Amino acid sequence: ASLTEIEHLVQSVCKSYRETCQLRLEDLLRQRSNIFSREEVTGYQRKSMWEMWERCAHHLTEAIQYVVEFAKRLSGFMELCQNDQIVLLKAGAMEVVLVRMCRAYNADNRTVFFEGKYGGMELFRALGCSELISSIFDFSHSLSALHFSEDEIALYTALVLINAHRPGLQEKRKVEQLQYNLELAFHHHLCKTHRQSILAKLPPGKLRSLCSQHVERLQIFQHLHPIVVQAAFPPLYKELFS
Amino acid sequence: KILHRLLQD
Ligand SMILES: CC(C)=CCC[C@@](C)(O)[C@H]1CC[C@]2(C)[C@@H]1[C@H](O)C[C@@H]1[C@@]3(C)CC[C@H](O)C(C)(C)[C@@H]3[C@@H](O)C[C@]12C
Repeated sequence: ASLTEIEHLVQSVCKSYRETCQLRLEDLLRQRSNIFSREEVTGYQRKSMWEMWERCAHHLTEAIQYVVEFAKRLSGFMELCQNDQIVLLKAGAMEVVLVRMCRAYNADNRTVFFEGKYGGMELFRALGCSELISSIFDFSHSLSALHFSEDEIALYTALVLINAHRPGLQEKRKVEQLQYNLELAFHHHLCKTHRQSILAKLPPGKLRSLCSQHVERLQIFQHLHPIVVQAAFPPLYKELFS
Repeated sequence: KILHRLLQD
């Protein structure tokens, strides 16, 4: 390796990220004054639990679809065997979304951009999972305090996804090599932009714990509403989480 | 399976 080759990886990951975002950062910034009214909030709160679940799982699934496209443009990803591509996406895609959502989060009033306006965590009360919701919102507040650039999110999310410790990987060496090259590229970029102080502040088990809390909450919902899950949750969502 | 298709297409 050499610096040019590492810096090429950085630019390639940032571009892949840019083309697979879904919502552009400037779009999200320009809507920050567009906040749900007390009555719109109340409207969300009065929705049935099963309806709120279906809507949320829909938007999450759409988000995950963009993560898949990001993966497919990640240098090295498509050269892994398909078994390993799937392992990495099953364990990683939700973690990616949870990192990517800090872009849509306004830490000044603790709201998130959801179905066209910003709203507070109380918007999601009808879900019945205040503890998970609260921890997601805190997680995003933590990440917002770092002031991630778009390049930092790109590189960090690549590393969330390319993790050679995922159980089930058939060629764990090949993934380790990819991961180490991505780690070098991220750290290189931080060293060049005088941002190495963030290394210390990145989250620890934390991403894992949020994804676990998601899955245990789903098993409770599907036990109480199994036909709703069968008939009205997206196929992709069930494939990743059920 | 959906994943298979998204990865192939
Ligand atoms: C109820 C349950 C266990 C699962 C379904 C709901 C939850 C708990 O897992 C809850 C957890 C928090 C939750 C509301 C989520 C929804 O499904 C998906 C959304 C979005 C990804 C949808 C799209 C938007 O573009 C953005 C701003 C990125 C949203 C995120 O800001 C918030 C998020 C992740």
